[PDB]
Amino acid sequence: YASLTEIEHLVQSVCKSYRETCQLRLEDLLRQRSNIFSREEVTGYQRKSMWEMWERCAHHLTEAIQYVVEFAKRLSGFMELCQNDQIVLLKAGAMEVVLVRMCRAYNADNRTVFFEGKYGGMELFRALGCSELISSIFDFSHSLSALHFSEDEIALYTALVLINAHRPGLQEKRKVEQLQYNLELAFHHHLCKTHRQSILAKLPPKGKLRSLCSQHVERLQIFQHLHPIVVQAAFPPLYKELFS
Amino acid sequence: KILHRLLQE
Repeated sequence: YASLTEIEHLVQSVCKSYRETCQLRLEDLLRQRSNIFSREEVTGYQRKSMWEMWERCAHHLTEAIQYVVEFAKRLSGFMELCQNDQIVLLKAGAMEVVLVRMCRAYNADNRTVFFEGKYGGMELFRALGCSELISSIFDFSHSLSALHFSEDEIALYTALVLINAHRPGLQEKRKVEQLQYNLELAFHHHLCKTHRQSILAKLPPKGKLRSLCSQHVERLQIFQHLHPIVVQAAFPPLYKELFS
Repeated sequence: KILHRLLQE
């Protein structure tokens, strides 16, 4: 892009796509912070079977991914890429975007996340048998939350998470690069304008999102090997398309 | 396949 008016138009445009595609409004999440699972409800979750809690989490991830697909569809540049590259970007990026969007549903004051209507701590997911992954996700959401990420910042940051020209498989790499650099300009322009450039050094390192995504795939492979009929019969088709 | 349908609709 040439001149601040085109960059600023991009900023507004990205922010609007984000707002139209967030599953939960931020104030609905904040208004729920006192609604916290009782210890008896926590115990109830801990006693659910591994396979039932996997199914539930997969369903919830699938719904979050659907909103990310709509997000990508509303970024003009994205829908200008060829279909192969759209799919490449979405298969590598969708989970990373959801992982970023989850910080909004995380309360750093008590280390809880909004899940199935109330806030609960990481002990809520014990039945999954993936304590390392869960703990890493909570840690990631705590990092971002410490930054006090604004809605506008999440918009712009998650547009960049998705439009990543380093994804293996991209055919029009140069085109993705150009889009990535315009979105980087937009993000950094907005940071400069809002006096928020101090967060650049505090953003999680390159590789942290990859690490969560790869742990997620690794834990999935173990679960699937234990309960292959559950995955086939009861995991959402989109989930399996992205991760199995 | 599901992605392709979500992107097309």
